[PDB]
Amino acid sequence: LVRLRNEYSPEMDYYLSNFHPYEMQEMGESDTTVLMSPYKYASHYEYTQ
Amino acid sequence: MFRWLFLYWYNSTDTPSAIAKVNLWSYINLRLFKARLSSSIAYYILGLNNLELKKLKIFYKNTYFDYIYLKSIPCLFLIIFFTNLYLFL
Amino acid sequence: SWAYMYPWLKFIFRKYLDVPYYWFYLNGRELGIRVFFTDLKLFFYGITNR
Amino acid sequence: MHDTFYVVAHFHIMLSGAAMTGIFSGIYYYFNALFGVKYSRMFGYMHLIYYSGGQWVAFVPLFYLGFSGMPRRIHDYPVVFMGWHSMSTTGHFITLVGIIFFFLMMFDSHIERRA
Amino acid sequence: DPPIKPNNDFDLNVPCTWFEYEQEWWMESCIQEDQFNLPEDERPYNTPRNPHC
Amino acid sequence: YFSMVTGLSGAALATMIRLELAHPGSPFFKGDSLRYLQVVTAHGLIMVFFVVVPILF
Amino acid sequence: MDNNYHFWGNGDRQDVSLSYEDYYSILDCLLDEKLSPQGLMKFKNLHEVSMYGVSYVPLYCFPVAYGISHMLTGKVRRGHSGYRNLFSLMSVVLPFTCWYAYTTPIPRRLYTEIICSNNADGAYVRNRIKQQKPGIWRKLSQQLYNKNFRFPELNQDLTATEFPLDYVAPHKF
Amino acid sequence: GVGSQDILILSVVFAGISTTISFTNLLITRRTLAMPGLRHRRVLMPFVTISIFLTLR
Amino acid sequence: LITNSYDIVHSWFIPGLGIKLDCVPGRSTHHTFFIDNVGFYYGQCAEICGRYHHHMPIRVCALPFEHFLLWWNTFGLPK
Amino acid sequence: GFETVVPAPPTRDDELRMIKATEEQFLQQPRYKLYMNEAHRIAKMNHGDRHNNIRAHFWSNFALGLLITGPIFIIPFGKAFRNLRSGVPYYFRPKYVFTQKNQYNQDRNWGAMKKQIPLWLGLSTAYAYWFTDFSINDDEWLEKGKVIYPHQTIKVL
Amino acid sequence: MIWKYLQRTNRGNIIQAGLQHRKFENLPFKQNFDNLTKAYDLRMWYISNSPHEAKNLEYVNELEALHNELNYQNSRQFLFRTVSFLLGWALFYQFYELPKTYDWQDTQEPKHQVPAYGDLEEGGD
Amino acid sequence: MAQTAHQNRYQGGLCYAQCNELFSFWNPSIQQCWKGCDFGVGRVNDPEGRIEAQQMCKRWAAELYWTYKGELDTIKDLRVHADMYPTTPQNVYRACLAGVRRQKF
Amino acid sequence: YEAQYACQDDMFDFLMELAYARRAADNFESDFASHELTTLPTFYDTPKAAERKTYTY
Amino acid sequence: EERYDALRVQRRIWSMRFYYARQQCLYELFVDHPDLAQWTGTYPKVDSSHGFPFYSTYEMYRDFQSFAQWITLVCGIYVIHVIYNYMIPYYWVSTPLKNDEFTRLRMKDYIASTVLEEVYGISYAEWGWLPHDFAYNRMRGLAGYMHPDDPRAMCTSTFHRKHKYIEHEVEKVGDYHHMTYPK
Ligand SMILES: [Cu+2]
Ligand SMILES: [Cu+2]
Ligand SMILES: [Mg+2]
Ligand SMILES: [Zn+2]
Repeated sequence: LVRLRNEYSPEMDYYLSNFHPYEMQEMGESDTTVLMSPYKYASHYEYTQ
Repeated sequence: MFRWLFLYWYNSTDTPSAIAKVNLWSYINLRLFKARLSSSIAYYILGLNNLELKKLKIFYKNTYFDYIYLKSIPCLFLIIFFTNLYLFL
Repeated sequence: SWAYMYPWLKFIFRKYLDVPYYWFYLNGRELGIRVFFTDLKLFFYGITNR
Repeated sequence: MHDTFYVVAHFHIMLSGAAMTGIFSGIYYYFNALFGVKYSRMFGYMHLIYYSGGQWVAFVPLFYLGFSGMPRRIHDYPVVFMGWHSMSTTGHFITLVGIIFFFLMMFDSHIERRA
Repeated sequence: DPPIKPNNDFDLNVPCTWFEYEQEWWMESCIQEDQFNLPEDERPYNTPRNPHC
Repeated sequence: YFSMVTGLSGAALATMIRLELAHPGSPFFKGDSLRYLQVVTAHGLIMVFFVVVPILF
Repeated sequence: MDNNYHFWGNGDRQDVSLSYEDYYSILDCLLDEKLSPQGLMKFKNLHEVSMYGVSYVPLYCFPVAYGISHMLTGKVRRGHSGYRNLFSLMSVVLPFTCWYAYTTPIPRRLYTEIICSNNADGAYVRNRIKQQKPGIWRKLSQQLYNKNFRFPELNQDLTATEFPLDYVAPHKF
Repeated sequence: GVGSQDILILSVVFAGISTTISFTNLLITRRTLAMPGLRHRRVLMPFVTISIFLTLR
Repeated sequence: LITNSYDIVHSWFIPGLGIKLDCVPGRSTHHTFFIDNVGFYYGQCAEICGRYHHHMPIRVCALPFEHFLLWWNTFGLPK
Repeated sequence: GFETVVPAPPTRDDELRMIKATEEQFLQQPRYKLYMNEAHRIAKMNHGDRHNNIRAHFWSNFALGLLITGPIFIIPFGKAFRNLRSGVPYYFRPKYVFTQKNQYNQDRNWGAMKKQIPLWLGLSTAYAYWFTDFSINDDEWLEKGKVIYPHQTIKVL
Repeated sequence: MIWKYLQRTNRGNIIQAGLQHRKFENLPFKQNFDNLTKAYDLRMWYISNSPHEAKNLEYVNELEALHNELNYQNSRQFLFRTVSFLLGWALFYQFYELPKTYDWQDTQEPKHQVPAYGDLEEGGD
Repeated sequence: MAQTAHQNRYQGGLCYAQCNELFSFWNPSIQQCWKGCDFGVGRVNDPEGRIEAQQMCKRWAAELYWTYKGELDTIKDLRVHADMYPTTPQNVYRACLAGVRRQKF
Repeated sequence: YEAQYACQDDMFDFLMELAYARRAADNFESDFASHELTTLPTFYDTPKAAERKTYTY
Repeated sequence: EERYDALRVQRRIWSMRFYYARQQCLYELFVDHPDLAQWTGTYPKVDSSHGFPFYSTYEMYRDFQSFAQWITLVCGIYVIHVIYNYMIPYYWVSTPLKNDEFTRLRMKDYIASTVLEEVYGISYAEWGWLPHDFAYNRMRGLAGYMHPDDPRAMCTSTFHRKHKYIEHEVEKVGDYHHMTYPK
């Protein structure tokens, strides 16, 4: 169990490769509520204008 | 810009420690975009000293229609010949 | 709001529903795609005449 | 056997007996998770014995009546059924006694107050 | 904080060495409890060698 | 606990059903067939939808 | 031209042209008891050809409706992203293009055989359209007279001793 | 007649609404808030939970 | 047997013959009926119908054709 | 709609000749043609033969159509994917998947193929339906559904 | 013979297309949709085929700005075209003489309007 | 084929095959035709056996449906077609006779 | 007698009410029938109906 | 011999060409479209033998992953058989027909009413009918299937048969005193 701390030590940067990069698609504000297509739903993110 | 994870993680100087020493976290330096594989099969065998990276590439993806049409002429002529042969016999 | 227009939907597809199996030999006709292309040409002719 | 007490016996054995016995199995299996104390064995054994016996005694005579042509939703029936019906009712009351023991054990589980 | 069930990458697995020799043990021992074995006094021995081996 | 109360309710309805069927001649409802049918319907509905379904789900 | 000129559901330019709306309205004013078994056969063949045709017409009009709906949104193609506006405008415009198509007469051999046949079935159909569908017969009579058809039921009949039953639109004698 | 039967019909409507709420809540709880290793593996969960999710579907 | 019902669904249920015919409104259901013995069978209604669902009894007497003909000429023909 | 003279019921010799004709016609059915014994069977078989004939022609034309639709339509159509309407050469516009178009003209060639293969097949199908002839099987009045019996096909003795 | 113009593929179908210089010579003195689209296409093609990262990132910023400006131009186009379409629709149906002479048989059911089975719907025999 | 002699139509032989070929596959007349094949087993070749088989067909038709004494003796046309269904004793008789005609040996 | 056999007396009474309603007005079905114009063609719909049948001893 | 070896090698070559083209497609799908790869049941296909885990990996969604397949196939075949002859043919005739209406209705009904199982229901009647019960049910069946216009009586094994174990009433198959009675 590695108890990560709220710091910028080189020890924390050692575990930089054990995390998926954070997806930016859901960040910000969305101009589309949800896709009405059943084939591409809950897997694809909403498009933006 | 990285293609291989072992090159990406070998010696990285844009780590949070250094970037916090400067405290300027640019958007273009997101780790979501830093590394991306080649979409061509690449597996590992055991070489003479260490792991050897072997790439399995089978077919190209940039084929245009003229190649498909020229490679189909014998098949179309075979279809025509077989149908006419069936009609005659 | 488009819901109460279903009688047209039945009017189009029920006629497809009442087509028997081909090898029952009631008429021995399968005229789907033939009519598709023939009516494409016929609509070209009709629009040009109009 | 349609719309007769054979169907009633079938689905009552299934639903009442099996489903409620499995529910009680889960209740005793998760007694510490649900109540924070361990259950008492005496009234639990009494609950098990009486509930199971009541289920059998109450729903086997219903099979007997279903084989003899007893419709489902009639409150009056031919005289030749009463015998088994009485036995069936007896079984139900046995079941009820088991239910009592169930609640008793819960009370008995909080006098005990063990980890 | 959610609990975790860690998935292991197949490429990063290691050969089983935590008492690996016991995975089938129970199964075999359930089959050999009701098995009668021929004593070595009765098992034929020094049989002729296979010509090609 | 709500399911305990509803299960007691269903057990009471089943007790009414079994007391009407203890012997012929309608000893419980005394000739009122409609009340018996209401009791049977209520027993089935609250045992299925308001005892077992609440408990489990 | 085509290798299937024999087909009853086919036609050339100078065949009798009836729109689908006209065809259905004409069907609404006829009785099967008054038709010979040959006329019933013509009507049944026309029925199957026309059911396939009415099924297919929206498919014919879809490219034009798609283009018009795209041009109404603007000069930006937001594929998979402007689908909502595109298909609202489509559900509006495709009915209009289908209106233009379904009100457009199309020629057919069955159309020219049902109307212009010289037997009793043709006369029955012509008179039934003449009386129960005066406007449809007005258009159809103009078309038939323009195509060198000479029937008593036509409004443009110079050999008749009875006055026409409708307004005779101007035409070249 | 108007009475108990209408009570039963409208109570069944209400029970349908309650079941809708329940299955929506629990199905979305599984489909969204599952732990990182138990998102799709039916077998890993205890059998009562697999049964509950199947019955909710 | 052409089974039908005036108002609601009933069930002509003969346990001795092991048969049950559902009398459904608006449904003229045709059933074949064969009794291979001389027998007086009682029966009931096996579909919930109301107040007298319990007291809706049935009596069917299958007789040899001579006795059936005697009943038919004596009690059936005079209407 | 007149009527023909009804012959008297056949004698034993005529019945035997009819049986011989029926069995001889039965022997002629190929084992790979699975038509059951029925009144319309022969008629169906005839229909099937004609249908198969048409099928062959169609496919030939279809193949021919592909050839004729190769250089005449689809390749000149693919000449339209070289540049955009703004004059800038073709570049990849991704919908959802940001595929890496690393190869030379992967984006342009793939888009051209996506809009050309359906066009190729559609034009070939149109050519096949336009140029093949269905006249042999077409029956406007449905007069070819009449029952033909095996003994009527073959004359014996 | 036949292979010369049937098998010998044309040069243009193989190599990458070059820039059409005719379409960038005489440009209108406007920041209109055409010019903005031309700039956007130029920068997108460049960043799709350029090994130089500084120019690529400059073009990325300029492409975001052009995306915003083209969104504004498209909003104007959408407003004008759709308002014109709605007004034309309303005016057409204002001047169009709607056919109200359709058959009304569908609304009439004489067996149901006056129940033909009267006094027999309730069980009586 | 509850009224015929064989468990399945394939045991009937060539006569049952000809009966199947005589009528459309949904026509119940085939079974009656099959009964003809049963009546003319050892009788078709005998000159009086054929008459006996025809009489057997007449009796069979009279037993299946109510018939009148002259009704089966005044039939104008004994020929059958594919859509001839055994709705009348005349049709039953015609199907049975057609089955008798097709019984070689 | 066939119609009486196929129908119960209730449905027979309904159909007799319809028959009275249609016989008072003398409504022959051929006066209104047009659905044959919107029915698919069949081999049985040939103009020469008498010659479609093949007769064989 | 050598030709057989060449055929075997060619078959292996074809199989492996298909396999490796498919594997290239699957690897590209996993790298570029991770959610569709998971939905289709594709394993994480990136070789991480160098020790650095992949930046976008996922848990296997093995929805499809013997008896279940067999029983689903049997039920689906039964349902397709039912819809083939019971549902769809219901819509063929919906209006009164001028020509051969009874013929067309008979066709629709025959392709639905008469099923194959019925023949077996009497072809192996000894599996529950004793000799005397078989004789009585034989006379009963001959009476009940007396009506000629019944396509279900056709395609049903004959009642003019002796009991396989022993036959008491019937001495010969076709020695009767009445045509429509087995005695
Ligand atoms: Cu009752
Ligand atoms: Cu009742
Ligand atoms: Mg019931
Ligand atoms: Zn996806």
